[PDB]
Amino acid sequence: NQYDNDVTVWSPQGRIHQIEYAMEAVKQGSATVGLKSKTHAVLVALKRAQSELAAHQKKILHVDNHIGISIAGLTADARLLCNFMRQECLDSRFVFDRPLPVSRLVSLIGSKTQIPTQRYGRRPYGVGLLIAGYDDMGPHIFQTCPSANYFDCRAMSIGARSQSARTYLERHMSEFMECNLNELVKHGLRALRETLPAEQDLTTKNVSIGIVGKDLEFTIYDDDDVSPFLEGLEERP
Amino acid sequence: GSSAGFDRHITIFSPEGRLYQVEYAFKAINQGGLTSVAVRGKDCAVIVTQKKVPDKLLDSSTVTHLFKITENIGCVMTGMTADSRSQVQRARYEAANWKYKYGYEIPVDMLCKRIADISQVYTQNAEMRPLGCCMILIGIDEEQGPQVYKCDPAGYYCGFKATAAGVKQTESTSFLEKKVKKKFDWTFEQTVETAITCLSTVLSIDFKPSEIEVGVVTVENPKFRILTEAEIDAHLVALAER
Amino acid sequence: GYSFSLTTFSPSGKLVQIEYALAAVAGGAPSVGIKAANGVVLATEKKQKSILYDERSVHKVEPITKHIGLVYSGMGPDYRVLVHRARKLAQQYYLVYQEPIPTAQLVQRVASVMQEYTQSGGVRPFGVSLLICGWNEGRPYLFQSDPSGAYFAWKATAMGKNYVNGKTFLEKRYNEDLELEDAIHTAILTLKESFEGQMTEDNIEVGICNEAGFRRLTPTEVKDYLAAIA
Amino acid sequence: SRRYDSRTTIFSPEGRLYQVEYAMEAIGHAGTCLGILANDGVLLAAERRNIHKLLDEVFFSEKIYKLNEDMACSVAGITSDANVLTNELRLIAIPCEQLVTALCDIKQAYTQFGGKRPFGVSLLYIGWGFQLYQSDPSGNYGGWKATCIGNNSAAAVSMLKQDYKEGEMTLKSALALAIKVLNKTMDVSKLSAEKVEIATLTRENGKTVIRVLKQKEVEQLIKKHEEEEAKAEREK
Amino acid sequence: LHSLSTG
Amino acid sequence: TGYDLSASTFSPDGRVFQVEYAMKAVENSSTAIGIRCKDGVVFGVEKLVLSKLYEEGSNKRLFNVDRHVGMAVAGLLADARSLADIAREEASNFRSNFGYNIPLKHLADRVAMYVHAYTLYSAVRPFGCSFMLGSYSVNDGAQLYMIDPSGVSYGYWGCAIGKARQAAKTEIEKLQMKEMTCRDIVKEVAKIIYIVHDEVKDKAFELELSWVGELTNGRHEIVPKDIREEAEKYAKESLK
Amino acid sequence: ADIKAICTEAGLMALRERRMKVTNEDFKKSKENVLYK
Amino acid sequence: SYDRAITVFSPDGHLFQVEYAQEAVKKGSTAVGVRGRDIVVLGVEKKSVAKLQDERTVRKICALDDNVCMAFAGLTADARIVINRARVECQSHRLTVEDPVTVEYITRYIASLKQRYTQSNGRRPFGISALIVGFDFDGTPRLYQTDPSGTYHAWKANAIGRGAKSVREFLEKNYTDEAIETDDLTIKLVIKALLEVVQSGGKNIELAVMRRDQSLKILNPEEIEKYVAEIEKEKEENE
Amino acid sequence: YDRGVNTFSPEGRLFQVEYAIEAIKLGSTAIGIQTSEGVCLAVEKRITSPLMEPSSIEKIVEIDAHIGCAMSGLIADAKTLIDKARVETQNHWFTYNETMTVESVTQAVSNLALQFGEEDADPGAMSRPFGVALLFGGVDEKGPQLFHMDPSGTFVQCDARAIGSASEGAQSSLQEVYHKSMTLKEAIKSSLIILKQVMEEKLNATNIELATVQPGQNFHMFTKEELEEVIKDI
Repeated sequence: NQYDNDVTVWSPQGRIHQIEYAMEAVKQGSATVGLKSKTHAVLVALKRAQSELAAHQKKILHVDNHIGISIAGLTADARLLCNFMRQECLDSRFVFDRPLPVSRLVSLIGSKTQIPTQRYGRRPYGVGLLIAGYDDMGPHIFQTCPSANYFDCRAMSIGARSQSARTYLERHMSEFMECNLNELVKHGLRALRETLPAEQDLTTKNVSIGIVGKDLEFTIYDDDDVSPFLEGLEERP
Repeated sequence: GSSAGFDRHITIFSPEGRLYQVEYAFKAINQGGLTSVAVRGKDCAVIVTQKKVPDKLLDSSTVTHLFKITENIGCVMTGMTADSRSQVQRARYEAANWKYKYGYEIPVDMLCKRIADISQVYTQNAEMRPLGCCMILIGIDEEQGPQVYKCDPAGYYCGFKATAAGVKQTESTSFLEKKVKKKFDWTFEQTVETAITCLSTVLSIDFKPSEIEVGVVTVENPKFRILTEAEIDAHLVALAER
Repeated sequence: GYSFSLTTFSPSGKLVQIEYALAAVAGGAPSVGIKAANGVVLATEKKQKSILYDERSVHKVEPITKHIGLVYSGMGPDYRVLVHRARKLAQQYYLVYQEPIPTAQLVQRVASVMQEYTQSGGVRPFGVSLLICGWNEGRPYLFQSDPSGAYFAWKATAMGKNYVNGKTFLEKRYNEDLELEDAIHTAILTLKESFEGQMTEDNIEVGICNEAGFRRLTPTEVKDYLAAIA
Repeated sequence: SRRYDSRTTIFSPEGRLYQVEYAMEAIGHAGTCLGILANDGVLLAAERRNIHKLLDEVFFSEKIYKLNEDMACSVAGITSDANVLTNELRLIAIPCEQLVTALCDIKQAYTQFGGKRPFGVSLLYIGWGFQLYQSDPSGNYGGWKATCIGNNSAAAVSMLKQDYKEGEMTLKSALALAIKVLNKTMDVSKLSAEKVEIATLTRENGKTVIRVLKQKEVEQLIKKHEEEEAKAEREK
Repeated sequence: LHSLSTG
Repeated sequence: TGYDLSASTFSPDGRVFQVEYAMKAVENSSTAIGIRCKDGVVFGVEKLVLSKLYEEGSNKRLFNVDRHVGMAVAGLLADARSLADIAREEASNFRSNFGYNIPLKHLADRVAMYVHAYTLYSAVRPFGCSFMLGSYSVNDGAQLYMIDPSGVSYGYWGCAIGKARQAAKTEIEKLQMKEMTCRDIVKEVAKIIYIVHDEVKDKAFELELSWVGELTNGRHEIVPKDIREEAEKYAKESLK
Repeated sequence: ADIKAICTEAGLMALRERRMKVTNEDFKKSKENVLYK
Repeated sequence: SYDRAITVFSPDGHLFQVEYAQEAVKKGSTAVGVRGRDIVVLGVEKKSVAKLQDERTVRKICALDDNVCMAFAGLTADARIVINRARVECQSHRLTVEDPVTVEYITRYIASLKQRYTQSNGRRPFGISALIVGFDFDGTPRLYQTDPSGTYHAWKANAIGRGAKSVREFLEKNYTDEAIETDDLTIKLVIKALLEVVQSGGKNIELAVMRRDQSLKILNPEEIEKYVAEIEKEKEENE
Repeated sequence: YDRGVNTFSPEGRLFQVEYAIEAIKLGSTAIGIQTSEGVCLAVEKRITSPLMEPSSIEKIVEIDAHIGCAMSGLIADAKTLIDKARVETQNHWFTYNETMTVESVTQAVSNLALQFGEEDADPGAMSRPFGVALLFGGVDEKGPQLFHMDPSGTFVQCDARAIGSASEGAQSSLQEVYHKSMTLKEAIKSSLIILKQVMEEKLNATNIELATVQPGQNFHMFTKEELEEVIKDI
């Protein structure tokens, strides 16, 4: 308990406990799944409500015309990271008149989130991001961790009880590439269902879907607009 | 050996007036396991140090504790390798700045005076640790002749007729003191042989011309040169035949 | 760098780190400063642990101006830092006033620096006591600046190892009518009482300040003064 | 960094500032300093602790410093912090209360933010009407007619409280009171002139004169006080 | 200054 | 005990324990090797896949700090990428100031000093990654340096960083690297990486191959997929 | 405690002068005794 | 620059430094403020009155402006800084708006400064609580209380310091419209509230009043003695 | 202590953020209700003495002509957030000639939270989170809107949210009595009923604050007569 109070203290096992504690903040966040196909990248987020008289917390944020993220963890840190990424995407347009490639944006955010993990009195960003984008290289799904380490994933899932969604994604990863947009969104919703308890089910209130494609701008779909995606999938066993 | 508070964690005085962090930095010099010996002659100064290459994978051309701070000044480093490189880079920068600002080559005494002034701040400010390295600079002065200066983590510094640093610093110091007591202004070959004999006798290695690095400065050519394996082998054969 | 003071007040109202710096001072080589009628003498035990050390390479008695000199007792590198600070302050005073700095003013500025190091953030007090000798207005000046930044005007004093007995010796061996040469004799005697072994012309360092200014005695002059002892 | 921080400028659970109290404790072990106000002048009588026989006497005064042409001050505590505060006092200098207020503002700022240790120095200010002030490391200052800081300050303050006839004092009576108090506060039964330091501020010819009494005058004062005490003993 | 440091 | 909580604190035995813990962080990662042959340098990385979900190319431990320098990392990948950017900016500054490609010795000595700058103060922690910089040029020749969390940069003929570093070094010592060319050294690097890999322990690794030599005109590039697959087949066959 | 010590020491001063009646001078000496020195 | 969070949330949800500053206030001398009909009265217990103390310099009632004056309780040195800052801002607001500051405005600035010092790096909270009385531009008397946390409230009558609780209890019982009918009755109420805690009597009471369209007037000791005599006389007829 | 302000617990909680969240439970109970007819904000003044003037206890604040805020917890901490809300608003009007969305105001105030630190921070940066919880209520293009903000910077729209000491019981009562299609008068009456059963003191027109933001109309603080009109029922 002496090696875990600061982010600049290496534990004798070669680990930084503050970074792992910040990583646990993502595990405390609500589940979200980001998966891609040959032409599309979609994010499905299970919004959480503190009480039934309060709105469900938004998890999918629009970053750029071709890039959108799903957050898990501290919402204020998520807003800070989203503002940084929006500013970087806007500066790319202002300078090169071109969209910022997703692979080249996640690198900047992983370099930005690494600085606090090495300086005294700073803390890692207690937010994990699932970035879905499209560029000349096709669709991209990236997972950004509080450890400032990012992964280029075929299909990722982060948040509370997200490993069931990881299992579903691993089982059906082979058919993600060739399936159309509707099948991809249904796969994402089915993966997100694995994170729910047995009695709970996907409703329009707690499902948000962010889609980006080759000729399709990044669009976020909510309660009214989620129904065209939810009604297709059958009831789980 | 009393303590009170953080006198063992930062460079603040102990109850008896000791800086334990500086002493630990001194103990850090022996962590490398290498010993360097510098000997000053009538017209030359020599630095010798054992080079250890544990495996053939290591490029032996890069394992060098002999650093050319300037054309006329050389140094041998003992202790932590990274701190040694830091001190070498700082010494090179200070020598270049002295040459630029004053127009003439920096004297050997003043180079380590500046380096020790830099390292004294590390022993007064608590946000940094002292460098766990010891610099031995050798150079030919315009008037004073050969000069050898050891330069320690505490910011202490002094001139030397013959000094040594590292694990075997005290045994080599005793050997060199016994040699100096005979009061002989050694020639270049004699200084090189004395340094090599000191290192060999203290370490009991019977050196090969691949286990030691020798760097010399002489009055005739006041430039620092690192002896090649053939030049070192010549001195080794001369020592062996006697 | 740290912005918080490393020297704080103990519950007994003592600056403990300053006391520990003074303890470090009391473990240094003995130093004796004697103010004669016609000058001041600063003597110190510049003894090395081996013959390999170059005695003339580093000097414990260092000049500050043409008329002011220091000798320390404590830690060598701290004295070198304070020597550079004193020289820089003397240059500032000379540049401002086109006149060599008075001894008292230099002592005050140096003591101000030493005090600053007892209150500033992330630094420890200097582990040295400075004996400062000078000549101003046709009169000799001797001062002692301790780690706390406090300066005292001394007729004769001793610092470092065995400094209390050196002081007691100076009480019974100093009078205001002493001359510079007799002052050197008394300072060498004070060093000899705390000295272990024999004093050669190389293992002690003596400097003197008179109307001609401040100058550190060469080893030959120290040899003559030492032969005067025996 | 947080590990080695002593947090000097914080509040104790009882609402006290421990560093300020410890600085006041440090001053309690300093030399005795007296300040007495009269109708024609003020005086500062400081006990001299630098009484070694080999200590040279070159300065005009040891603990009594001149701040401007109208004011003088005396210090108790760390002498180097006293030098810093007196140099800042001269730089700031002006009415006496304004100077004391500025220096006390600096001292308080050192106890509120910055993380540095406070100035462990208490000051007695005398100036010109004639006024005497006392300032603590906390930056809390107050005017006084008679006051004492340093060693045996409580006993000196009680003696003044009992003996200080308010309003009806000239410089002579105030000096006699200073000697009488300093005799009891100091442990020396004789109180030779070499262990005390008296400076008087008076208005002469429309100008402020701050003069440190010569050792002969102080010996005369001590002799007069001891003769008066012997006369009192003649009653018993 | 420079001369004092060097000598 | 409090002697290891900061990098500005020396142990009573004169060792900075924070740097050693950062080194252990490197020793906890997968093995990356690099061999300097007669006419170039070849980097191989045993990049484990932690899950099948990561795409083929994620967590690339082989970087390009310049057009002629490649970097193989082991340890904290975030610190590895930070140091890769530091080396990239160092090479860019060298080119923008002096006007030519930075020598590998100077790049190693500069990035190593930047690393060492993090091993002195309590305001920062030492980097938790060790990296090898490899390069080739017609004038300087093939060069390979390794830099550890302490900041010690040493030239090498064959080096390995990771948890199987000792076994990899033992396998590397068998090679006559000073005579063979890159086209054979890629096969031998694949063989060594496959040998030191532990299938019963963390399994399902990917072989990340890169090189810089005269056959690439002194340019660090990923080994072409055909050559990489041939080396993979040779390495698999060597395991019987 | 200070008040009780004042009274006890004043009674002690009265005992020193072989008196049973404690005078104001006795209390005055008591205050300088217990509170100070 | 020293940048350390001196005031941090305790796990209980409290700002312990703020509570310690409030305790330091609770160790201060009792200051009582009463808002009457056409007068505002501030009476401060003088703690201990040494005969050698220049009572002019030690004053816990200070006029922030010509229409605003406050009496503090807590650390005198902190209170001096707060008073000086309030005076500087009073002059600035008079320069800008061309109108004397209202009691609400200066009270709000003082409380905001205190809160800023309870939420800034390297700064401990001010250890003083203030009772700020005055008159607005419309002639309405106003009394406000600020605490080290930074929260301020308007009071008909209030007390701060060591005897704050008992004096406030007394004021809750004897503050009535009849008791503030005249200036003399208001001053008598203030003196009674102070006498609930002050032991010796009128000697340890420094009382200062402020009337509409008038500056702060410090009551001389003879006036306070006369008022205490009046209260003592009125005590007998009620027995 | 040893811990810094920006320290993560092993469970992933920001220590100072949780400790500031615990500060709200000592604050007075505030209740905000959003209805199609407007937003009703109520708060208990918690008068601690008959001498204290109730009018000086301002816990419902005019952010702008269309937005009000009710604060709970450390009221002094809420002054900075209120000032930033009122300055950030009228800056949107300065540059775009339009009133801000209530969501935008709440987001701008939320960005202030978590902007605290010890090292590598600006001299004006805060040292601790804002130990206050805010209830913004206003009217915008989306009609009436009520948002809840907590010291973690997490702001979320709420149909009916209760903060403060009695947040649990008041929230339960709000869940029991809230339906989406109800009038603003019903919302005011229900909020007053919920407050009355949770106050330590007895409810009257002096120890509570009531405000309404209705479409068309501006932010309106209820006077004593208006308060007595609705209190006379319950």
